[PDB]
Amino acid sequence: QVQLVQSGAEMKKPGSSVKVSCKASGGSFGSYGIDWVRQAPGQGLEWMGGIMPKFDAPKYAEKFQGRLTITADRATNTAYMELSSLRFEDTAIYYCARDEQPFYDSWRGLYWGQGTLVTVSSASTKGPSVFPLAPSGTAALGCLVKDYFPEPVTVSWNSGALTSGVHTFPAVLQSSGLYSLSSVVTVPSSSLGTQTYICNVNHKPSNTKVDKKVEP
Amino acid sequence: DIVMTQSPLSLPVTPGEPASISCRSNQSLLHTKGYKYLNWYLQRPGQSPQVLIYFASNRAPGVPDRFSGSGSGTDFTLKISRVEAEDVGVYYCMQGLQIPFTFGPGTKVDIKRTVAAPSVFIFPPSDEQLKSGTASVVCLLNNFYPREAKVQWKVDNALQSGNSQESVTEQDSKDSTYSLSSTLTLSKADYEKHKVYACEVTHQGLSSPVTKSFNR
Amino acid sequence: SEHETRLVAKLFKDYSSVVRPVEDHRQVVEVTVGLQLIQLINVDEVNQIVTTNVRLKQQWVDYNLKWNPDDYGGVKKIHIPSEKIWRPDLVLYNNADGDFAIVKFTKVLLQYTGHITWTPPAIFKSYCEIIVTHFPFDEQNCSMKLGTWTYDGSVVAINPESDQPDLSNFMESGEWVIKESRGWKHSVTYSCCPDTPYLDITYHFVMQRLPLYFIVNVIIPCLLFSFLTGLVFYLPTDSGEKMTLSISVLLSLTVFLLVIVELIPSTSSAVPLIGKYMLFTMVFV
Amino acid sequence: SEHETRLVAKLFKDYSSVVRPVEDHRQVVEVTVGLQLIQLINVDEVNQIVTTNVRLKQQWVDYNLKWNPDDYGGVKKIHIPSEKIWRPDLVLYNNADGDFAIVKFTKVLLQYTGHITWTPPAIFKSYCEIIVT
Amino acid sequence: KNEELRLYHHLFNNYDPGSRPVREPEDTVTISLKVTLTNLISLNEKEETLTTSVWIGIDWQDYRLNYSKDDFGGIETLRVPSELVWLPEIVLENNIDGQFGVAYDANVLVYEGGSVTWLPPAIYRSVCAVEVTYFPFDWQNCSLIFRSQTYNAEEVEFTFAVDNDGKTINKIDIDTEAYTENGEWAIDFCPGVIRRHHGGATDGPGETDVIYSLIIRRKPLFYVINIIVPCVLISGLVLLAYFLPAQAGGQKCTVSINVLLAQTVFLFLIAQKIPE
Amino acid sequence: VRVSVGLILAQLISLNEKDEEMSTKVYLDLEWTDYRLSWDPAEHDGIDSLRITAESVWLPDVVLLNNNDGNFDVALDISVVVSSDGSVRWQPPGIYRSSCSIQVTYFPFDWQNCTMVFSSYSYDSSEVSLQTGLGGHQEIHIHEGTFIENGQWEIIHKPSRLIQPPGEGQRQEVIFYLIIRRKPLFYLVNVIAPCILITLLAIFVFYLPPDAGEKMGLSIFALLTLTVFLLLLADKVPETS
Ligand SMILES: *[C@@H]1O[C@H](CO)[C@@H](O[C@@H]2O[C@H](CO)[C@@H](O[C@@H]3O[C@H](CO[C@H]4O[C@H](CO)[C@@H](O)[C@H](O)[C@@H]4O)[C@@H](O)[C@H](O[C@H]4O[C@H](CO)[C@@H](O)[C@H](O)[C@@H]4O)[C@@H]3O)[C@H](O)[C@H]2NC(C)=O)[C@H](O)[C@H]1NC(C)=O
Ligand SMILES: *[C@@H]1O[C@H](CO)[C@@H](O[C@@H]2O[C@H](CO)[C@@H](O[C@@H]3O[C@H](CO)[C@@H](O)[C@H](O)[C@@H]3O)[C@H](O)[C@H]2NC(C)=O)[C@H](O)[C@H]1NC(C)=O
Ligand SMILES: *[C@@H]1O[C@H](CO)[C@@H](O)[C@H](O)[C@H]1NC(C)=O
Ligand SMILES: *[C@@H]1O[C@H](CO)[C@@H](O)[C@H](O)[C@H]1NC(C)=O
Repeated sequence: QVQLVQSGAEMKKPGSSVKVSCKASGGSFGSYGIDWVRQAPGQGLEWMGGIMPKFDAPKYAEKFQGRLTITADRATNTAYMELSSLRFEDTAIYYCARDEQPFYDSWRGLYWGQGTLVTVSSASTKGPSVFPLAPSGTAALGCLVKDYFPEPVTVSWNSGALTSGVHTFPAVLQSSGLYSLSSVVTVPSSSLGTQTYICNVNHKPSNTKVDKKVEP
Repeated sequence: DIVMTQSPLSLPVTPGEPASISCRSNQSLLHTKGYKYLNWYLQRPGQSPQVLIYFASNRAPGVPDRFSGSGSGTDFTLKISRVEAEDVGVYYCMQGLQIPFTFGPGTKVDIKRTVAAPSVFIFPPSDEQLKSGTASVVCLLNNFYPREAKVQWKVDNALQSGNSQESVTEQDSKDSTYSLSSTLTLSKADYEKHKVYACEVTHQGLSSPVTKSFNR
Repeated sequence: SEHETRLVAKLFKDYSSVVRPVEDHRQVVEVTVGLQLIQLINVDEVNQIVTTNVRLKQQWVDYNLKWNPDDYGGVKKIHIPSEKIWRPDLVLYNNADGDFAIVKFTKVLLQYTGHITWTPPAIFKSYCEIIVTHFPFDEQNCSMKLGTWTYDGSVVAINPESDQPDLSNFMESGEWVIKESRGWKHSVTYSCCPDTPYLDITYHFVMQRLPLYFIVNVIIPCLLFSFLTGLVFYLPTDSGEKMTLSISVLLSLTVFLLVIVELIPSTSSAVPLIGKYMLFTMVFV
Repeated sequence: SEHETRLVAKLFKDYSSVVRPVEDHRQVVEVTVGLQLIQLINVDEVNQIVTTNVRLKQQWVDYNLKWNPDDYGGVKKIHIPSEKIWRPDLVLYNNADGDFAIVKFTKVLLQYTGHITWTPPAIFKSYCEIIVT
Repeated sequence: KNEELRLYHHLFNNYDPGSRPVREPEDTVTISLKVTLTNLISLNEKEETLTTSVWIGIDWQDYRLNYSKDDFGGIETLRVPSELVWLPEIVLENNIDGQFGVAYDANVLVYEGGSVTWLPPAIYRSVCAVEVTYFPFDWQNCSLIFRSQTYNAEEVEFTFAVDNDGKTINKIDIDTEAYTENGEWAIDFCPGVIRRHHGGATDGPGETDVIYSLIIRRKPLFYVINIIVPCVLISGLVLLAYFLPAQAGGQKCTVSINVLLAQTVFLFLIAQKIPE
Repeated sequence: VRVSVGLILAQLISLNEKDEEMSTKVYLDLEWTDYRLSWDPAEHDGIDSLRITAESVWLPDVVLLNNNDGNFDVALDISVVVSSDGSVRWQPPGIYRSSCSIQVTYFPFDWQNCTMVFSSYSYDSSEVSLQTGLGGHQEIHIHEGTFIENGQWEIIHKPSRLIQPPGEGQRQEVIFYLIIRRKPLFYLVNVIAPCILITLLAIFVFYLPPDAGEKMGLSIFALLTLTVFLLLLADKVPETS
């Protein structure tokens, strides 16, 4: 089966340049039939550019002119994009969509890559700060993960023994560029006095092992 | 740019009965040769987008026979013969006639289920939380359906703006209900100027909005 | 063999070499064209025809000639006759008196992905303007225009394999040195047919003649006759052999004209440098 | 157009080009041979070979290639490839170094009566004794 | 499914390339003929042969191969091998080497509405009787005669093609940007005429052909530099014999008879170039 | 697939110096095994071999890579000889015109190094492997009785070597080398000896008395004869520079 494999995720800063590849296997691709489509967090798909036989040259959107360069290499069965002068709003998952036999004046994108997250942020790596959210006939409680960077954060309860009722909310980006999420679980109110509840926050990039005690 | 719009913005479905999506353009997409350049794409949760119908009537290779498409110069329709549990995701329509090519806002799809009212849980700011120089008020909506729900933070009948945040869980396969938390970000100076904070929960199926508060 | 036999039988059960090998008729067949120059057989200055021995490498994808190697014992590539499949009809637009298209139908290398590689041989007899102004010190830029005769750019697209022709297997020539070579793609669209561009790839070769043969065989005897021409003025009149020497130098030059016409090309595009020197020597005598 | 197709299908359903085209095998096939001289290309006095461009008109009747024009939309004549039909094997007996027989197999004009007319082109190189006296 | 394959099967499943595209036998097939000359290679005086590189523009209607683009996904053109369709079998009647047909059997372009286009390239070696009288300061009138080798005028007839402006192209078409003039010959005129003959009742079936008359002018520079000027000077040298003394050392008969010998050498030289 | 390539030289037709091509009539000697064409002679009335038309069986597309005239294939396909064990022997005749770079420095007292490169045109080295034919005897086979000896060229060496690819598309070659020496008697008789005689006359001019009034005539007619011999040589010498 034909597979498209894109490059790895990249961490960048404003003003820098990111080059994302899109390597194909199981099929043969040409100089055309390449389109790049990004998806910002909590937003729809957006066409960036591509190459068609009609023009015999890449065509970009008005937003990306002067910053974006799209190329396709027939010999090695791979395509690249190069977006320069990165901004904060350029944070998104970038996809490559390709067809083995290109349409003359349009595009379809039968084969898609797995997507690569490019995160533009001026902030530095920083661990989380776990504060408790004590409950005010079922009681719900959790612990708020706040001011951490970069992604991801895995949150577990009772050293992973408790899985029922575990809601891992999507991380949300603040104006400062630092992420925040909250993990919650709903339990009977009578269970507060008999069973202990503890959330374990783990941060893979920093190898942080934090256990914050929770009490009413 | 050609503006593309879709309706409905959210479509609940049950497996075993058909479904339909619609897309509309502000310009006729008819080509001189007699075919309409309108493609439909499906992005399942967590996966890359997948093309379903290209040129508004043609089923792409590897697509199940359920997905069918048709349309006119300006109005287009996507129909499903019998929805399966795997057909859940965000459906995008895209015109491929005029550069820049534009995707639609996207139509959301989810499994329909019996309407359950939202279970509301609120967390006030801890007295220890202010010690760090920040304050977060979290109010929780647990196991509600449909996804459409509005929350606004009112302090002494004063509406807030630019100081609220939102987060929603993806549709859990088993329970088939959503969960939501709203986070209020304030400076410590703004916290002491007011006393009582409450968030509104709205739902068309409720006789009236449910407002919850705590004693400060 | 049994796996490949079964695979070939499956592939060519309902194959059609008439239509383009595309999933959809609105798709374009991209053909990567690469010319390899093996030998420069001859340059005809009179008829303005350059003869070359070339390999015209062509690569394209056939949608219907696809298979999974796991279903056929791991066969990932095969060789099949080229006459059984659809091929692009590349034609030498500047063909003078040779073959316009490919006539040696060698086998194509077919990959499991549908990728075809066809590298037939050809003898290109191409027509190029031969400027004889500086002959035998003349430089000749001769091109080979290649394109799909019956398919336009909207249904079949052609691109060069590389910016330059492949001269890796080029045999050294005893009369010409290839100073420069380059392959340029061109697209021409007419107002009558604005949606159907017509494409071509023109390979041009800048060649410099090696003039040692003509220097030794033509220029040196002419120099000797020119030197002998003035010696009659050192020969006294009383010898009674002035006219013998002069008229016999003329006779030698007249006999050498036979060698001149035998060696140099005979064309009226311009007066060659060697022709100018011949005429100067004759007027001198 | 369809009448010609049906006629050609009918005629060559059980036709054999190897057998002489007669009702009865003891009959003699009558062929009318006519030579049209187009050009005298060259006379080679050394090798004694005259090369000429000619048209070798041949006419004969095929018994099995007959039809009624009324049953085929008034079609009274058609054009058939010469390879599909029996032909006389005319050979230039005194050929010097050219082709002995016809190689350009043009189409034949076939009438409903069975009369076949075949006028192929040829280049005859013949051996001519040259008297240089 | 490729729509080209469906269109091909629809048109050609029931189709006879041996039958003319006429609804009735007595209808005539009209052929629009254009002849484009790419290169004039040579004119062999000894063999009296003209070698040219051309491609023939042939257009005609075929009601059997008529289709609508709307029914077949918007296809306006279909390329198929020429062996699958009926052809008028245009040949060069006045070829000298026995080569009647075209050099490369290119695909025919089948347009909607039954229009069929065939544009094959060809190398032709044609007879051209060389008028030797003013050689090398001579012009020739070489002819290219085209006709159907099979069909008579009542069966197939010819018309000249029309450009986009609508005027009739009654001549040889030459692309100026791509044309490289022959080193020895300049093409001055190239009219085309459609002739009809043998059309009388006594004659029987009528016949037709198209004749293109290439008027070509020789450029005599090579003969002027290499042959004529030296020969003229050597033939003028004999006048110098009148000024030499009539004595032993005069060498009067030396200059005259050696000029004759040089003229004989020039005769040998000229015998290799002139027609025979 | 192991293919053994040999060569038999039936005639060295010529070596054209103007065109830089060597014309040879040869019989190839191709041997390979095809497992599909195996049978038991005991089960087929003791038939131990078959003669089958070449086009009916798989052939390796072994061609003369360095041909000058554009002809890659053999002159006649003939028939193969198939053994009961699947061995296939095919000796097709061939008229070939291979490119030979002429070393013109010592012409006509020269020897040439004209090669015949034989290889599969399509199959790569991982599909069809070539080896020199023998039955080692790494040479062009010449039958002394029936060999048409050339009147201008004497064969000094006639080896054959297998060339491996450098270092996929990689292809082996089997090159048959013909090192041939010209026999220059024609040029000695027709060019060298007249030149020597004319040179002796040019020497003896200086013994002619000035009072005779005949030095210029003799010397310049010697030069004219030399020009005539230059005209003689123009048809024979190579055109390279
Ligand atoms: C021997 O003969 C050959 C052909 O007969 C000559 O080839 C020409 O070579 C020149 C370069 O030296 C070519 O010019 C270059 O063409 C490129 C491609 O142009 C095509 O594509 C564009 C669209 O991308 C079309 O608009 C155009 O019409 C063509 O279809 C250009 O990309 C090159 O651009 C360069 O020059 C321009 C102008 O100066 C600059 O603005 C660019 O930045 C860049 O520097 C360039 O124009 C030419 O096309 C060739 N002709 C052919 C027919 O092949 C050889 O030069 C000649 N050798 C000799 C005499 O030495
Ligand atoms: C070049 O050759 C062609 C072909 O020979 C010349 O055209 C032909 O010219 C002759 C006249 O010399 C035409 O014959 C005339 O025909 C009419 C018919 O009505 C008749 O009334 C006249 O008495 C005469 O016989 C001939 O038809 C014509 N062929 C054509 C038109 O194709 C052409 O003139 C030559 N060009 C030159 C020498 O400039
Ligand atoms: C659709 O999008 C905007 C609407 O203002 C405009 O750019 C475009 O022209 C619109 N379509 C029309 C009017 O054709
Ligand atoms: C081809 O068919 C169409 C549709 O019936 C018709 O309009 C058209 O005139 C036809 N063309 C010919 C050549 O008959």
